Amino acid sequence: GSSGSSGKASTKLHVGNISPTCTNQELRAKFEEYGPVIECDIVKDYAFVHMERAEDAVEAIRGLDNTEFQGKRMHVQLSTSRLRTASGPSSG
Repeated sequence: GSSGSSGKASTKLHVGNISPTCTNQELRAKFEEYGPVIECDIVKDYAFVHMERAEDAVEAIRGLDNTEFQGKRMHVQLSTSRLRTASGPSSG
């Protein structure tokens, strides 16, 4: 599904074609090289790295994008797709 509220602060990155022996200590660290990772989670053949600053998230991709990881190459991209931008009007 989809998160919902396009608006967000932190960044999320999705990974595919993961290894069976892939460990968080590996994936996370790999992403930590770009920026201060928040929370990393490995999946069957995919994963998800929660970044803090976009500048780091965007890079972590252009770099870890199509990179032989754990022997097999994984595809890294934006976890959530944002089409419509939102500033953030008042609420009070």
